[PDB]
Amino acid sequence: GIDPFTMLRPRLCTMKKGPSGYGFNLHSDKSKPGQFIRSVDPDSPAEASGLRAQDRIVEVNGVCMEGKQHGDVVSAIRAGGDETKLLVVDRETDEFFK
Repeated sequence: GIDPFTMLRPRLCTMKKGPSGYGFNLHSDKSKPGQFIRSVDPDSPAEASGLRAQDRIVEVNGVCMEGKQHGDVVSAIRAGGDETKLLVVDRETDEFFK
C-alpha cells in the first residue's frame, strides 16, 4: 500500500527573488483545486532549487493552504520578501496515473 521511495509526496522548493526573481509562471482557473505551475525557466532560481513546471502549489512562505485563490497565491509570493518558501506537488505522476 505504501510506496518505498514515493509516488506523489509533496516537494519543497526554496527560491530567492533577488535581481532574477523566480523565473517561473503560474496558471489557475477553478477555485477548488488550487494554483499550479504553467512554465519554468531553465537554470532559474526555481530550477536551481529543484522546481519543475506542472507542479501543484501547496504553500507560500510557510502558509500551507490547499485551494488558495489566484490573488491569494500571487500575494503570498509578494509577501515572501526575497526568500519564497514554496511547497509544490508532482504532476509528473499525476499524468502518469492518467
